[PDB]
Amino acid sequence: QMQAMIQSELAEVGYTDVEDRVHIAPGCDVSSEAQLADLVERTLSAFGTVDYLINNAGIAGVEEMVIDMPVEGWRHTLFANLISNYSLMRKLAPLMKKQGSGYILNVSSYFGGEKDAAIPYPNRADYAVSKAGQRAMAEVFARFLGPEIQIN
Amino acid sequence: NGADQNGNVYGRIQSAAIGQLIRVWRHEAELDYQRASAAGDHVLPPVWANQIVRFANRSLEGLEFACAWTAQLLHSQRHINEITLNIPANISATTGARSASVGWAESLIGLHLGKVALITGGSAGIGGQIGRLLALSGARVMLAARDRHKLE
Amino acid sequence: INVSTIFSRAEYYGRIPYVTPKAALNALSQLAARELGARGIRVNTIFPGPIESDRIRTVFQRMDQLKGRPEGDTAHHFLNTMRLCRANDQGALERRFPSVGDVADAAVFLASAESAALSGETIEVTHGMELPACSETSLLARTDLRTIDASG
Repeated sequence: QMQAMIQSELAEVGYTDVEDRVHIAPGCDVSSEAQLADLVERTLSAFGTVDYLINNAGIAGVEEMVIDMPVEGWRHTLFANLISNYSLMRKLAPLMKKQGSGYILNVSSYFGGEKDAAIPYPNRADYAVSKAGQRAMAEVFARFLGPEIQIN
Repeated sequence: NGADQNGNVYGRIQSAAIGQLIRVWRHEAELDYQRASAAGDHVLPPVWANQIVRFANRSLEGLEFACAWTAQLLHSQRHINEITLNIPANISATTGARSASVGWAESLIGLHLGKVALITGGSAGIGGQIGRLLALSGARVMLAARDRHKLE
Repeated sequence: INVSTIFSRAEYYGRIPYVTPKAALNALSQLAARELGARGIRVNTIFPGPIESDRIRTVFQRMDQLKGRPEGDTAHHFLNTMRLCRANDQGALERRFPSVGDVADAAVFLASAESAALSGETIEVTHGMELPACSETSLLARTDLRTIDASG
């Protein structure tokens, strides 16, 4: 539905051949490494080298107390919100550093904290820690991924 | 005949001949496409042809305008019922701008039309850049600083 | 006096080698009239329509087969293009082909000294063929090249 509405808007605004400008790779659950690799290969086959990686996929989490949180939920939240970011960064970095340009943007949240200033957010420790981990990953890999690839 | 600034008669005879050719050719391809559609065969849509006249130009920027319209008719979805398209002798029909063009700002103009902005210390540097760039956006700018010469 | 053909400005099928040089001949007639005005030789052009003849009937049938249409549709269309009715052998008004005598009378008009004040004009022996004189415009707006994609 989103693809149809987007291509309708693109056709309205004067673009040509909207079907070759918006592809879909649905059914890819972010919680599986194999599905991440499948998404990477699908995008590479469809459009070639990918410049922008907008990592936005993220769930609320276990939605419980820390003292009522099973460890499996902790692992699932880390895999969905934190591990997948570095996985997709690893898979998409070689092309961006090969072509000399690239940008990855990770969707963080205010309720996770800030440099030298933390923010509590009860019932939701996993979301906050994962979000601050995403922010830390960006702030620390900015040095090594540069100057060819941006991270934010 | 991109040739200009001299007047041409062979150019006119070529224009008439090519225009008649385009008219009859479009009719041919149109009825041929209806024949193919009646036959149900998946055949290319009717050949679309046009002519671009230039001799009727006295200025220098005529060639770039003609090339731009050539690309426009080649690549976009645009159709023009008429076969012959002349260029005005003096390009004073859409503002001016020489090469208009698009580069270095088209996403910027009109974003702040109707506003009034007072900027302090706009003599040079970041103040001058912000004042100029916001002025291109459609607002009214009130440049205030010390040195009169840099301000003017 | 040059006898051109009115079908030099109509949707005249399958006959580029017949229609294009006659339009070029009309342009040449205008320019030759301009140039011979200085040397004092009058130049005039006539546009006889479909003249009563066996050849034009064979031409209409050929256009019918080549269009894939029943016989007489060409005749019906070009007769619908007429405005005038002439009295037939029985005195009844009908749409019919102009005769050779009308063209001869117009030609002897143009040739004789009675048409001295005429130069480079066109007279149509057509019983009122209403056809587009020309299809021309001007490009008075600049091109929008931002939305154009020419991949592949």
